Amino acid sequence: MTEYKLVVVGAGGVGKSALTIQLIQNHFVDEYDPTIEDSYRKQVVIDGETCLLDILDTAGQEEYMRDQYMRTGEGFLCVFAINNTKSFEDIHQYREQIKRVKDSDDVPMVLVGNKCDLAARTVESRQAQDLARSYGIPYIETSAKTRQGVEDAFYTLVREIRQH
Ligand SMILES: Nc1nc2c(ncn2[C@@H]2O[C@H](COP(=O)(O)OP(=O)(O)NP(=O)(O)O)[C@@H](O)[C@H]2O)c(=O)[nH]1
Ligand SMILES: [Ca+2]
Ligand SMILES: [Ca+2]
Ligand SMILES: [Mg+2]
Ligand SMILES: [Mg+2]
Repeated sequence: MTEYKLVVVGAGGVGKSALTIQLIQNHFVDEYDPTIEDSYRKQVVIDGETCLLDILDTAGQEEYMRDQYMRTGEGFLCVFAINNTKSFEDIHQYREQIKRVKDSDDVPMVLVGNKCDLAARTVESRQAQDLARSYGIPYIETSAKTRQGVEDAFYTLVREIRQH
């Protein structure tokens, strides 16, 4: 019935779970409970096509078998937070991991700068645009808190999988 397997990766606390929960359940998770590995499914219409999204929400905390879960992914949301410079610097490492698990240099991906509602910005849009350009992928900013950009980020990833 047309299924897209999406995987959300990135450093601990950047908002991977909050983003996914906003997309699927339409509310903001205010508390921080570190994830091990969670799965969500939802039927949606994207550009006139009824499809099923299967979303894997992965651990960002080193302490919390991710590789095995990521293997099945068709597209990856690589998330950092715009007030967390280290999370941005670590994007390179997540992308390298994706390329290992997929054994390919051509994997559908979108770069996401989350927490754009916050004002303590240390990653400027232009820096992230440049990183995304070097990877040949789109950059999109989101806020799981306000819901701004959330649907756009996930639907953009579906549109990247369709170009593969
Ligand atoms: N202001 C604001 N807070 C956010 C946003 N997204 C997430 N948060 C907050 O940041 C904290 C961590 O969010 P969470 O979604 O659990 O992060 P995670 O990337 O899933 N963490 P982990 O890798 O450990 O599972 C929570 O307190 C959450 O409310 C956002 O867009 N804006
Ligand atoms: Ca809440
Ligand atoms: Ca491999
Ligand atoms: Mg989480
Ligand atoms: Mg600077």
